[PDB]
Amino acid sequence: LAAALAQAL
Ligand SMILES: *C(=O)c1ccc(-c2ccc(C(=O)OCC)cn2)nc1
Ligand SMILES: *NNC(=O)c1ccc(-c2ccc(C(N)=O)cn2)nc1
Ligand SMILES: Cc1cccc(C)c1
Ligand SMILES: Cc1cccc(C)c1
Ligand SMILES: Cc1cccc(C)c1
Ligand SMILES: Cc1cccc(C)c1
Ligand SMILES: Cc1cccc(C)c1
Repeated sequence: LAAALAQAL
């Protein structure tokens, strides 16, 4: 889940 968001950065 964290990675799914972190792609934004
Ligand atoms: C949420 O974005 C997210 C994405 C990917 C993963 C995840 C956990 C573990 C592996 C892995 O290769 O584990 C080897 C033990 C890959 N991806 N978790 C949360
Ligand atoms: N928000 N994330 C990024 O902007 C981001 C872009 C690219 C990469 C990345 C990581 C690792 C490789 C590699 N070839 O091992 C390439 N690009 N990370 C984050
Ligand atoms: C951070 C990241 C790695 C692999 C695939 C996705 C969608 C995101
Ligand atoms: C982010 C990442 C690196 C290496 C291997 C996996 C499955 C995921
Ligand atoms: C915004 C964010 C949360 C967790 C992990 C990373 C790399 C970024
Ligand atoms: C407020 C906000 C928007 C997009 C992405 C993040 C990590 C935060
Ligand atoms: C270019 C940029 C916008 C927002 C957040 C970061 C870390 C960089």
